[PDB]
Amino acid sequence: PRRRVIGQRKILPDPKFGSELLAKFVNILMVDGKKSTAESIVYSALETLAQRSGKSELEAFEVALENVRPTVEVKSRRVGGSTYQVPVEVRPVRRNALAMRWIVEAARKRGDKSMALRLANELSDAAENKGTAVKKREDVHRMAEANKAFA
Amino acid sequence: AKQSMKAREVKRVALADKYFAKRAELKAIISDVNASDEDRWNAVLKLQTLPRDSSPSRQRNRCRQTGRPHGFLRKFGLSRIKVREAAMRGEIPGLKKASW
Amino acid sequence: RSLKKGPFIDLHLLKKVEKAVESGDKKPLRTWSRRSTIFPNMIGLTIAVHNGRQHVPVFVTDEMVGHKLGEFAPTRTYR
Amino acid sequence: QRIRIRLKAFDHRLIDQATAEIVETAKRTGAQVRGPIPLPTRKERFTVLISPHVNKDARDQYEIRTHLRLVDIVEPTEKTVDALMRLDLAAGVDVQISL
Amino acid sequence: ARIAGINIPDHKHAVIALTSIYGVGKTRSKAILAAAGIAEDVKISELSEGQIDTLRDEVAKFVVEGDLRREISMSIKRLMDLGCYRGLRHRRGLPVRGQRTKTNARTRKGPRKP
Amino acid sequence: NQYYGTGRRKSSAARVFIKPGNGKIVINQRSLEQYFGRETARMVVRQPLELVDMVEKLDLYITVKGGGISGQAGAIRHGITRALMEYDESLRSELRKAGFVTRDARQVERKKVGLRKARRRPQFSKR
RNA sequence: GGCCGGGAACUCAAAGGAGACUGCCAGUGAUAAACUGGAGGAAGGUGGGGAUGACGUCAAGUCAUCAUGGCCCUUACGACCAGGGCUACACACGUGCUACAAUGGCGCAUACAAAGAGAAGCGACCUCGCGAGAGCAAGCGGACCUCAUAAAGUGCGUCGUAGUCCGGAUUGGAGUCUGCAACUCGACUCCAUGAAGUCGGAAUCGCUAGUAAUCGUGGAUCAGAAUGCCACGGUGAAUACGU
Repeated sequence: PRRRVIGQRKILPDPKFGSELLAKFVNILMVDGKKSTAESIVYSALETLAQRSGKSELEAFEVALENVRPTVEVKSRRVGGSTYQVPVEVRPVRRNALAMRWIVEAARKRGDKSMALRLANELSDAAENKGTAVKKREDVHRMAEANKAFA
Repeated sequence: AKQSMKAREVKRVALADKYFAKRAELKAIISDVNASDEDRWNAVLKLQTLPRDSSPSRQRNRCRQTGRPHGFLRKFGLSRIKVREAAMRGEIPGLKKASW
Repeated sequence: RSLKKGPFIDLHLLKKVEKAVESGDKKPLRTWSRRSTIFPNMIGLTIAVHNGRQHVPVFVTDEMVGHKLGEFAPTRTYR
Repeated sequence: QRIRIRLKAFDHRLIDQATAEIVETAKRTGAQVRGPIPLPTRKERFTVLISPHVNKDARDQYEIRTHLRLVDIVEPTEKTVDALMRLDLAAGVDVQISL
Repeated sequence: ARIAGINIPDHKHAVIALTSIYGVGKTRSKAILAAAGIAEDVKISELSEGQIDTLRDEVAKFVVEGDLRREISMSIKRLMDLGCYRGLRHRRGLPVRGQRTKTNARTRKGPRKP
Repeated sequence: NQYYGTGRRKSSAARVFIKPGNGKIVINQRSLEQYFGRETARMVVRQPLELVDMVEKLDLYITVKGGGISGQAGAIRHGITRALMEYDESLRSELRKAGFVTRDARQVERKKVGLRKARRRPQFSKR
């Protein structure tokens, strides 16, 4: 907006593990006004991931997110009837949001049986540092590196 | 509307009032489950023999002041335009502009 | 249409068909009543039925019983 | 032997005037009455098109309100019923008496 | 299993496998299974010979194939020969049962620009 | 002697009664587990008591009417908050700082002429 | 079993009242108007939503709702009646509903609403029918009776990526109801058939909070005919660095 101020909206912690990050993750996974379905999917996937990795659910989730967070992006500008791709920094909140969205988008496009299995496999691959989300992060970094002369 | 189109409705209402009793039951025993084998054949025949304008489903609600056959409200007997005019002039008890 | 009510037919057509079949005649019977059902009694006559502009003649056969007279006088012209 | 009176109107000031008159007149003649209980209002709503020909998003919305009141008297005398049936009310109030 | 003139699948529950006959739906399937006396959560491949014979006898009470095909045939050609409104539409390729022709009617017309 | 509270949220109303001793809960002649089969719901009903150290020192008798699961849970929480304030009158600061004392007042917006919802508008064609 | 005696506390009903004013504390500012924070309070800076449309513009729309100058016909461009058409079909466009599935389809069992209508009307309980319905027949001009079961949800099975236990056009055969009369041209019911479609080229639209998205409920017009119009509640998000 032009002459406005945006305030933060209070978020409520998840029931079992009091994770605001996990409440946000459920929100982003959510679809069509149904929250219980998303909560069930998230909990099932996290449980299977913990069984597979032999660590806490929070720790596995955090490792996955750390392996996918970005740090520099590219923003468009118009100069002389042409387009420039100026590199810019990223804030922590935007880092978190981008990571979660990329993870969910990657998971939704696989070919397993159920969404819980899809998400578990995607999170495990991210933890091992290979997959579509990390591919996207690498591509973003490369496109930011190619344009360092326009800083 | 037209004067002839207004007269037609008077005719229809009069005939309905005239033949109501005859049409009511003396002819509508066709729905009877134990009337007879074909003592209702004559019932259907002599029902269709009656004038067509006597069936209540051949009447159309028209505005009492103008004659318009579209946009009718049963509570007031008028069309939307005349309802609005009378409401603004203040001649319909209890009615006003609403908001919530 | 519903049973326990019987078929439909108009009296001014029933009477004409009865008279013709009782006596012997072959001239066509004029009718504007496209809504009258066809009876077994009516086999072997010729009924000219209105369609808006003229009278179309139909010669009755055993296979036509139970239908409406209006299915054999179409009303719209195309090509 | 108990009498019940129902009052209906389009205006609450008028209804209050009539009901107060009823209650005071009744109490003037010995018998006892349970106060006037207010009952739910009714709202009838209409929506109309305001142009003569074509415009469909131009509309007016109207409503009518009906106000309702109840009074009941339990142990009357002979003269109270006479007075109550003799009474008179304003133009826009409707009253019903049940024995 | 080969119940009627055709074969039927041998890896799906009976109430569904029977549907492959041309003339048996989800109602007749359950009715036939109930009359025979076999559970409906059964894979056909677990049946015996006598059970299949009972199924054949049960299925042999409805018009199933060939006969009903011929029936619909004679119905349609009876209409066309009679030459009524429905027969005219049936020969001309347009929808019977009313419906609009100014737009749509593509099931009875075909792809655009015949 | 009992302590009373009244709660409202969306289109729901709740009556709450509090006594001391041996924590137990009944909502409409049923227990928490049977009534609310949603973990979020149970957590909302339990929040105000956990915020203080009286989880297992009071008995609760509650009735509720109108709305849905989330609305009824919010109403019950509000009622508990009012009852506790009446009973103690020294936890007001903590309850306010948590935010349980305010009456949430966002209802459903009405439908308007020419739109197809409160704010959704039909499709447009510049031609 | 609020079912009984009872009670007038609480929820609720509709009548009179109180409350919000930059009124108080600190800083900036021209001794100014105002601006940025805090306390208390259900609510804080026009708290949320509605009605309310300035002088004027487009010879903008409506002689067919009504009224009205001028012109025109009056054994006819004015009455009355039966049957047809406005529902046509090589083709082009705008607004919608239902999909192309597993955050799902089918079976069994069970939480939680708001707002409306009823006299030539709304119609319970009981019996018959697989079903739409039929026969007897209470109550109700109504916070009392009827319409009238909310659905998504929750628990247990089954289907295992197939044009399928996905989707439901189209067609044959039997019926029901309103109506003098359902061929052209009505709405529903049962049995059988089982189409295109696997997320849509260049274009292009709506939305800043209890909003978008999703699920059900009612009313006017009406003998009978909504997926459209006007209303009601349940679950309930993402993002705003900046010009």
